[PDB]
Amino acid sequence: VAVQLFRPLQGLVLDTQLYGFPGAFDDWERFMREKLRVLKYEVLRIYPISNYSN
Amino acid sequence: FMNIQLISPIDAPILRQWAEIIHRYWPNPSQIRYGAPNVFGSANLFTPP
Repeated sequence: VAVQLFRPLQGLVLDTQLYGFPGAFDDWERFMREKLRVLKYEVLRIYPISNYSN
Repeated sequence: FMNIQLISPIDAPILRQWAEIIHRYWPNPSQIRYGAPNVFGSANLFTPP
């Protein structure tokens, strides 16, 4: 019925409507996975892992 | 505009469709031949005569 958020995902401060999440847990998990993949590639574009590894 | 994956297909369906239309159907440039360099020469600068 609910989920606890660790870090990251500790910066959700706006209304739930703006995020527009799916209702069911499995759908929400999927939705979050595809949305986080794009952000990962976006940050890796700026910071290559071979230079900023540590 | 460059990474169309950043536009949500659910929250922004119409705007995503309009972006991929531009990428796939904008006109493609081409070229043509003109002139007679034997007599008139060529005045082209940044392109082949």
